[PDB]
This record gives sequence, C-alpha cells and structure tokens, in this order.
Amino acid sequence: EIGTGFPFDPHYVEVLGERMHYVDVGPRDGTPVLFLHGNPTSSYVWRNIIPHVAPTHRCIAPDLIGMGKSDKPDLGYFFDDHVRFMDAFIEALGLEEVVLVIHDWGSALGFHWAKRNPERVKGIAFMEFIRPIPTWDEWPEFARETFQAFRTTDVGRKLIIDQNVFIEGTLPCGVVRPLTEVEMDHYREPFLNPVDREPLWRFPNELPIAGEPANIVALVEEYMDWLHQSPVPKLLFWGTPGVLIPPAEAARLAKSLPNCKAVDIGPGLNLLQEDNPDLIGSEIARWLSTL
Ligand SMILES: [Cl-]
Repeated sequence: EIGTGFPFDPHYVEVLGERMHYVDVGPRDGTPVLFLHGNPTSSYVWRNIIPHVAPTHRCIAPDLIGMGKSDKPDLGYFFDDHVRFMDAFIEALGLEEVVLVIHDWGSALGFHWAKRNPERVKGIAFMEFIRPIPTWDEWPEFARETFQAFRTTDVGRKLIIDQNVFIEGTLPCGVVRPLTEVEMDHYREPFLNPVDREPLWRFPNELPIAGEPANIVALVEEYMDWLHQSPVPKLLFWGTPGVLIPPAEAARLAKSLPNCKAVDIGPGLNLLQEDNPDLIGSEIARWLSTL
C-alpha cells in the first residue's frame, strides 16, 4: 500500500511578496536535504520518500510558486519566475550547504542553482530530469502530438487551462501503477480554479525540445556541461521505459557523469516516486550516509 496521506504540518515563508508553502521535518541540525518537485506536482510527490530520510536528516520540500499550497499571483510563470522565487526561498530559509533531491522541472531548478552555487551543493539525487531534447523523434506519436498541441496559445491553452488535461490526462500517464482518486484529489487541489492553471501550461512551453525556446535550451546546456565536469556526488534513479530519461540515456549518464551512482527502480515513466518510493527513499538515506 503506497500511502496516500500528506501528514506534514504546513510551513510558510514570504518570498518576493508571495507566500511559499513548504514541508520541514527531521532534525534541525546537520546538512539539510532539499526536495524540488516539477510539473504538475507538488511536495505531495515526495510524501513517501521523505520518511526514509527524515529519521536522520532535515527534509525541506517547497511547493513552487503558483503550485501546491503556495500563493498564486498573476504571473506568466516562466522558468525565470520560478528561478527567482526558488533562489529567494533558499536564502529566506538561510540554507548554506544543501543536498538536492530533484525531479522534472524541479531538476532544472536544482541543476541551475547548483551550477551557480557549486560550493554549497554536497550531493544531488535526481530522476527523470530536464535535458535538451534534440528532436521530437525521441517521443511516440501520442506524446508528440499532445505536447506539440500544448505549445500553442490557442489549442494548448484550451487543453491545459480550460479542459485541465495536464492534471486529468498527462499526469496519470506519467505513472505505471494506477493512481487512486484520493491521490488525484491531492494533485487536483491547487488547480480547482482554471485561472490558476497558468503554470501547468507555461511549463511545457518552456521544455527544451528541438532547439526551442532557445534561451531554455542554452540554460539547460549550461548546467548539463557543469554537471559533466563537477565531482559533486550524484545519485541517478531511472526506470523502464522512462520518459525524459530512457534506459540508454540513464546508462550514458551513469558512466559519463563524475561520481555518479545509478539505481534501477524497475518499472517507471516520469513520476518515479509514485512507482517505487521505498527503493528511492531507502537508497537516498543509504547514499546520504556515505557523503
Ligand atoms: Cl512540463
């Protein structure tokens, strides 16, 4: 039974005029472990991983601005807006050195932060993360047509803003096991008002695919170059068939990235946390003990 509950007291901090919500559990001392979720999830995606880590480490898991239980201002919710809010969140909590556990757009946030603050990062655990996607040929027909549809201000907004397709359609397609309606309700909660679904649409329009948008492709190429040269301890989780990171890509990264341990979680698509939380949390705790 994969737990469906979210038993964490809410914490809030004011960041750039907006309230950001975060989970904060574990001992107050030591190096903190910072969990960054992506699209279209929240700290909820970490709920069954954090308990493997909280016995011996501080766990901080924020909700991105406009997502989860964080405030929802009238922004475009560009990656750049998320960079500003996450930078500020980390300083507002007074974090110095951290370990990162990051996923999907959370990973783009983490890597881009790590690149800009390499002396402050003691380890990075990552999974199903954002890397440049050279061609649409890498995706199957349905995914290709859907995400190409997403990347317009007409049909894309109709699908994601009006019809809430990213939550009701895409999200369960990123999990091998069937999500329950209780879990779905936790993922749905932040976007019950359609005007609040703006981040769900801007994120796929930011994905670095076949060279566009050029600025996001450049930013991501930068932090990937950094990641290939830094000796920071790395822990890569991957599954089969995977989505952003197919088994061949995981193998490549496992050998080419310095100081990288790779863990096969078994069956998985994008939300690896929902398919093997026990192994992911267990391995993160284990890996942490070696840092
Ligand atoms: Cl996305």
